[PDB]
Amino acid sequence: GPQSFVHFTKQSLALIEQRIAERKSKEPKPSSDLEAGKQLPFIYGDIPPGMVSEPLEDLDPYYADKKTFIVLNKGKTIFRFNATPALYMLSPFSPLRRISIKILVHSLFSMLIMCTILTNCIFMTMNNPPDWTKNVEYTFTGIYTFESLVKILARGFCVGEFTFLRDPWNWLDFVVIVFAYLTEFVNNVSALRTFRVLRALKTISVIPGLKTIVGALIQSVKKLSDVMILTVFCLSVFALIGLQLFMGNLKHKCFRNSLENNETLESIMNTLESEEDFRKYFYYLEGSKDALLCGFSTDSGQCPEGYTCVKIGRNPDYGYTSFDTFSWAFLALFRLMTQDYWENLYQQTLRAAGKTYMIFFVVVIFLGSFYLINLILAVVAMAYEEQNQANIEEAKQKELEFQQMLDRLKKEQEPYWIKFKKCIYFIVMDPFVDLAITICIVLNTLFMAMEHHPMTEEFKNVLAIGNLVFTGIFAAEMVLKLIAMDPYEYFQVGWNIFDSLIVTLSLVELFLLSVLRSFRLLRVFKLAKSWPTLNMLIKIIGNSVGALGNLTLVLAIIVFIFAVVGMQLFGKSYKECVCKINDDCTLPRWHMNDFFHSFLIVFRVLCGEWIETMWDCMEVAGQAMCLIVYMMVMVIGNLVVLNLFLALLLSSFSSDNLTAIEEDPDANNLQIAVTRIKKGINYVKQTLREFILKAFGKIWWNIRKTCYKIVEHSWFESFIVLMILLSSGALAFEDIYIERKKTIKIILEYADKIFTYIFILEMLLKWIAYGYKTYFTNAWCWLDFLIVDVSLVTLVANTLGYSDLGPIKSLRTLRALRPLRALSRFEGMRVVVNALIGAIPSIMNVLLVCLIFWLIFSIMGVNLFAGKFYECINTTDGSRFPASQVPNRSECFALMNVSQNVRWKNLKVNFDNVGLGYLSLLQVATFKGWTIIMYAAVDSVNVDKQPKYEYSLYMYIYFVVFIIFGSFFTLNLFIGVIIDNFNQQKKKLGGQDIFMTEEQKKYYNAMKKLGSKKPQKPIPRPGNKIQGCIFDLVTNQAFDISIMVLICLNMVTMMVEKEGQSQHMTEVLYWINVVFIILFTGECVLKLISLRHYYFTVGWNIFDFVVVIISIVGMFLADLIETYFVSPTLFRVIRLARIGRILRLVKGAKGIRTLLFALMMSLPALFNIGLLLFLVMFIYAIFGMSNFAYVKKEDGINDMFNFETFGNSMICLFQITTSAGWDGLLAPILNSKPPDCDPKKVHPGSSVEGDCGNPSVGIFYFVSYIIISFLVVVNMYIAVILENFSVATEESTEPLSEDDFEMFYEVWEKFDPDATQFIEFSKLSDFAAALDPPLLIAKPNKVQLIAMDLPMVSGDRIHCLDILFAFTKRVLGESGEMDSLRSQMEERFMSANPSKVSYEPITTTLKRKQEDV
Amino acid sequence: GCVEVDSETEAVYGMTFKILCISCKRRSETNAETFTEWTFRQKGTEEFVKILRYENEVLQLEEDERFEGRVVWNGSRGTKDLQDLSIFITNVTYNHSGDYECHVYRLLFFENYEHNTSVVKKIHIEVVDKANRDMASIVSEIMMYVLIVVLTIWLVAEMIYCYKKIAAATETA
Amino acid sequence: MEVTVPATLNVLNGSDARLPCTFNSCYTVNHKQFSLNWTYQECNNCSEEMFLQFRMKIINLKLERFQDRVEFSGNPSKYDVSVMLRNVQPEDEGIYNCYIMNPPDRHRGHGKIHLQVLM
Ligand SMILES: CC(C)CCC[C@@H](C)[C@H]1CC[C@H]2[C@@H]3CC=C4C[C@@H](OC(=O)CCC(=O)O)CC[C@]4(C)[C@H]3CC[C@]12C
Ligand SMILES: *[C@@H]1O[C@H](CO)[C@@H](O[C@@H]2O[C@H](CO)[C@@H](O)[C@H](O)[C@H]2NC(C)=O)[C@H](O)[C@H]1NC(C)=O
Ligand SMILES: *[C@@H]1O[C@H](CO)[C@@H](O)[C@H](O)[C@H]1NC(C)=O
Ligand SMILES: *[C@@H]1O[C@H](CO)[C@@H](O)[C@H](O)[C@H]1NC(C)=O
Ligand code: NA
Repeated sequence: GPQSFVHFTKQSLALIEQRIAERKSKEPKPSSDLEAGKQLPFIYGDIPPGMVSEPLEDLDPYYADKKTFIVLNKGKTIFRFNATPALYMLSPFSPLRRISIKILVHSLFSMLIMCTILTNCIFMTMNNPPDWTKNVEYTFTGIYTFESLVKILARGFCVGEFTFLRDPWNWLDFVVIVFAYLTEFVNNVSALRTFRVLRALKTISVIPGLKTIVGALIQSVKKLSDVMILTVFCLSVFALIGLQLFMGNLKHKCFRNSLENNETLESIMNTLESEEDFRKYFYYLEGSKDALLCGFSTDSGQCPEGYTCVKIGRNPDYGYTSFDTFSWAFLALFRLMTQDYWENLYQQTLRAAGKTYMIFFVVVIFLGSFYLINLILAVVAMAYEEQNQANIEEAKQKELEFQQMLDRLKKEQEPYWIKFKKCIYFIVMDPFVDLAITICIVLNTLFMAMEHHPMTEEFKNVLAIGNLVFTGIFAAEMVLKLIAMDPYEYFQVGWNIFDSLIVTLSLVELFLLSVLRSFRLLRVFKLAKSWPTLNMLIKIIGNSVGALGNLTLVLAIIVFIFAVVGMQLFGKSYKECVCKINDDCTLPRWHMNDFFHSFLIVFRVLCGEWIETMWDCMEVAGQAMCLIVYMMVMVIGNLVVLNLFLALLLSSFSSDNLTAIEEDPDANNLQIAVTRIKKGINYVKQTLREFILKAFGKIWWNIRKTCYKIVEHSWFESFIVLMILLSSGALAFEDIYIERKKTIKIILEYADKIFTYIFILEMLLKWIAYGYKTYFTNAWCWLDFLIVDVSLVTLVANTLGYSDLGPIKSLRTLRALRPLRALSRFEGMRVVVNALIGAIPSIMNVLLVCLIFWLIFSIMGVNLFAGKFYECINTTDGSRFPASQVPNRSECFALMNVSQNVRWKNLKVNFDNVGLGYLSLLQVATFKGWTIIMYAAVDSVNVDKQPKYEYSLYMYIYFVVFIIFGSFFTLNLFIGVIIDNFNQQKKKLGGQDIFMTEEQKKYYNAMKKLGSKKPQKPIPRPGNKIQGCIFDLVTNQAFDISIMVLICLNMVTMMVEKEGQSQHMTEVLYWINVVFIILFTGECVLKLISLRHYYFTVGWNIFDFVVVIISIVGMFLADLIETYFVSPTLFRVIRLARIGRILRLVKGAKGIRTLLFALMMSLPALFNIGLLLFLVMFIYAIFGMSNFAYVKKEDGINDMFNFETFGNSMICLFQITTSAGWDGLLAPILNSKPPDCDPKKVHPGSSVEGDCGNPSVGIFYFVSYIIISFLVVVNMYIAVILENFSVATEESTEPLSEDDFEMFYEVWEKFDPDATQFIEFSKLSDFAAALDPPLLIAKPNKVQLIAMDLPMVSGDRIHCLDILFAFTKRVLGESGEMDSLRSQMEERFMSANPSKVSYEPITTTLKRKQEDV
Repeated sequence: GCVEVDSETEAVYGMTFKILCISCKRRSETNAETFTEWTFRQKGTEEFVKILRYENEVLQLEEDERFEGRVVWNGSRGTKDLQDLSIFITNVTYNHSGDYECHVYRLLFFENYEHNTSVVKKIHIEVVDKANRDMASIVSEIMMYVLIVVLTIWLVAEMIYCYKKIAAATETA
Repeated sequence: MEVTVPATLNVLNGSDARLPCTFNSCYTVNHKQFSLNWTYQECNNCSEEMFLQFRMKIINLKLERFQDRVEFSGNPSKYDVSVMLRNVQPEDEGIYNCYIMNPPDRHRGHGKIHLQVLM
């Protein structure tokens, strides 16, 4: 125990040395407790005042023999050193070392160091340090030599065991020491200063608990190994597809047809440099740095008359966008997986290759962008869950051990002021004053939600007097409470303190910002005392800085270091190389020249936007650096972000909530008031009622039963499904080309009259068969009904000439809802709706808590920006005028008086009012259209004053703060509630998959068996002498390994191909590919001659034979297709068969085969959720087509991407299912007032007028779609995680045989020699010890045999089958097959023994034991 | 936006008719200056003669009897950028039967480049006493009526037989 | 613009003197816009005499004071604008200046060499 503490004197050194010598002449893990860097066990209690901070002897026995000395600080921190002389000089006893040690383990040592490091961090933020700073740099370089020397002197240097160079983080300190001095004495500056960001990492080694965190993040990476492999593989397979489909498509341009002066594409293409000159021979859209793309098919982009499409010149985006080489293709694929600016790319590939190629992008988004990311997330979550579990198990165990130690220790021991202040304690009332303050907070926030830009000075007066009246009443609450409850008693509660701080900040404002005006907005959080999901947001946030605070700090450090490294590396390149990235030779919006702009790129990368900034980095600083750095930030960073998100989720989800206390244990004063209200409103109404009282046919049933037969028949059901689908399909023909197809337009009007006839009849039949109740109580019937009702209204109005009254015309757009009849008929769609509607109630609450939080941000946006995004712009070049000239609205208008193309214009999406602020916040949260909103905010000056470049640069904080709280912590809350809900959905129904249908579950169950089978029989050998040798070669493992290396070589040969490659290179790659095929075919035949037929008994073997015939035919047919036929498109698509050869590497990989079986299990749920989504798109397409097809073509809306056709609507909808570009699609739908649109615009081919859009309808559309979209993809993720999580934690197998039962009977015949089928309970404990394993029960059996609860018949006898079944159940466990096998046993016994009278059970072995006791 | 719809080929004596000529520029953001010229060849006469020219917001009509006092401009208005070159006949005679050529002459203005282009649409017109109605409408109306009656009969037949069967079952019970 | 030259260049009378001058301009050297002027002043407060200039091509002004001893000895595309003074004479002692503009790079470069002629 404690009495063990003694000063290492030479004598104990000599007694350790003697022992080691004894061990040598003769010629274990230590207390994890004691293990250094740990608290000294309380078992030892306090240290003698002279033993602290002194070389003491080793406690732990393991080391007691080896040579060591431990030292403990005044905080009981254990520090282990080496008794061996430091560099063969200093001894523990030596005063010189005694001092080094004294400093090394003290707190003024490490605080000093924390300061030093943090101050150096502040100095690393400066981009052009002044000169009084080299002295400081010397001064910091020295606070570092000191500590390193102290460690070397005290722990010794490198030779021993616990010595300086043994610690892995001391290596970092050592490099910091050497890079500093060495480079200084030698004297790139940038390189030297980046070597200095390594000082920023000493923080991990100094702030406590930062290493455990960093080590745990290294544990999340090692488990991510097979997913990372699958990821690279899939990315490469898709890259090789895009390389083959698209090689050189992005190069296509529109080249002028008439050239003067005997000129050629060739000559012109050697003599051109500027974009001013490429704009004379090629076609460029105004404001575009790239030449416009074109194509050669009818579904590609078209060129203007006068130009012809041709492949020549650079690729788009400074040449970084392409499928020309494998390396660029791989970059486009990583990009598509991360969905970073992917719509730009999808749009460029469709324009240049055709609209058909969209299938390619669909597959990539579904496989790479969704599934691979899902796998990553799942693996990381599983890592974290196993980790938490280890923590707890070990933590609980340790706590138990400590409590046991405590228990063992216990065992060893064994006047006027008074009056009125009490009146104020009475005046404050739980039901009333507190409920009042609640009403006032809400009223105050609503009153502040009315500030808006076009506000009259009256409406402003009323707002400020109100803002004062509320202030005074919150402050009276403050003062009164403070005089009633004593001031010390008052600042005890944390809610009180927060309210007090708000009040004081409001009073300071009254004595006097614009931002200060909005802090009174946090009084809302005082509704968390009663509203329980607002209390969940508060706890997520609270944990971020409390129990996960260290991880949060590590995230902060990493962002900081990336920001400063980035700056030091590219910062000066951004200034020097600027004309390349900007024509006005001034810095772009995003750049790394200073610390702030640099932090901003990193944060944008965490948000998921990296490519557009990287293009620029690559242009000013080179490809290699940029790609190394931007990739490091994406990996490490997204990982720290994800681990934070998951830690928050898990914790706040199940760790924090434990129903420890009662629901509002101290009856929420709100609930007390509610009880008072129940008393009052009920009692008073009852008294008022009392006062009022004081004052005063087989044949019809037969038609019913017939209707039932029909409406319930499978042919009725199929007539109708067919009919819904045809009527839904007829709507897709109503596009802007309808007047070019006269016959189909007439066919469809008549088809519509019929469609309505049929559905009316169906409805009538259902009425007759079901009756008005079983029909009007059903929601699916209610939906059919309404559809047929709108249909009938349109029909009857139309046949009565009411076909153009405008309201009736808008009712016709409602036919887009006819495909909803499709939901009831298909189970897959019906079960997903059922799943989604169950979630609605929990979702509704997150949304209220989320709408409110987003409202504080909205009101602040308004206070900050309302009226300040108006600018004077020159319309022909679309550029803002300066502020030197035209700095005001008055001057903008004077300029209008002279120059025609001058407009004072406000952004469409803005913060003029709270409603608009909400739309702006949605764009910011989703990262779609946010850049522009931020620019208007950071250019802001004041109302009616011209914006100036980065005038309010630090308004970006507003946006970073919203992203963290409004997006990051809000999503966290949303996921945590969805997960407890979906989990509950499964529980009430027995755990069956919520998203999968009955028949589909039967298939699912059959597949879970596929991936589960046990080993098979060895393939019989061919007895023939030569065939047998062939067999032993093919069946060898070396053969398989060689086949696998050849597949890798084949993959390499495909990756070598590239645009512009010589004809000789083409020819060598063709012939190499011919030898691969002849090798893979002979592989086939050797296996096929040695394994014989047994070849086709293996599924992979059959994939392998289907790969050889797709390969052989592809080569021959592509040769045939390039010669006696011509079709470049066909040639490229049929050469894709070569991918078959490379897929066969999954037979080889055992961890991506298992991840891929996980995807196959999830396909039914996904097909079902995907059917829902497709049909949802189809509706939104029909609607887009009826409302948005004439709108002006600006921004996202253009000649290929628009809502003019059904095909064109689906393209746009697929793009926005991911949220990409939605803001570009809404912008033109917000033009409603001229000069934005023309109300009378004439459209050739139509009688429709105007190109305007309706903002109300538009906003609704896009927001509705993005929300439903998000919701259905949450479900895709649930489904996938469910699969991954079981796939990864599940195993199955069965182990029994017929000889076991024979053993049972052969042992039974020794105890029942007459074959009575019964034994005495006396003999059961000897019988069960005379069976062999697996049925064996070893002595002492009797406790296990009493726990099996066997039945007993007359005479304390037990039957043969009961003992067999109980022992079988013991080995197999409690599976569902045990009760079916049991049923068979009962049936087969009842058919063999008709004498029921001898089998009646009177007692059981447990019941009997209980009776005996 | 712009959709090229072919013209109707039948006009009735004594009424008005709108011959439709629509030519769309291959890309809408482009800027052009378009003019039109129309030539007409009457039935059984073998030469196309010029009947009108529209340019710079003004119709110039040729001295022909068969079209004097009877043609107005039904196409694009207010621009030099025409995509609709439709004409309108205010009083149809039998001398308007024949074939028409609509000639579109478009000058596109690009960056350092002007491209002069031309397009020709041909329209055939038959002049009749009364509006012969369309095959499509006729057959589609009849086809709707026949399909509906067939469905009704089928629904009745099945109702009849099943009703009889259930009555028989009730009697058996 | 960083321009690298020797501040002092000591050359024996009668030998050839290469006046080295390179410049670190990131933008590629466009011969249609690149500008180089080499001048000569006897002293810091004396008159400069331009003796070689690159406008579209190398223009050697053939100043009488140098006879035909000046040659270009650089490569603009490789960021080298050095000149050669053959068979140096004592009167060549003085200050030589390399002026450089590489549009669209904003900043003009200036190198200054003090040439001293040894016995
Ligand atoms: C005016 C003429 C031309 C048409 C009349 C149509 C009504 C007879 C239909 C339309 C709405 C139907 C009603 C819809 C709702 C109900 C409530 C339903 O009762 C319940 O659902 C109780 C549910 C519960 O207690 O939880 C009984 C059938 C009833 C009256 C239906 C009876 C038949 C109604 C009245
Ligand atoms: C908007 O900016 C203009 C700057 O031109 C302010 O204007 C005045 O400009 C006229 C003509 O240049 C002068 O006669 C006045 O002397 C200027 N004012 C001053 C104070 O010198 C104009 O005042 C600004 N708008 C507002 C509302 O202040
Ligand atoms: C072809 O180019 C030459 C330029 O050397 C020119 O003299 C000649 O007129 C050109 N021919 C034609 C037909 O334009
Ligand atoms: C039609 O042409 C005939 C000459 O063939 C002429 O007499 C008659 O007036 C014309 N009718 C009209 C309506 O122009
Ligand atoms: Na980006």
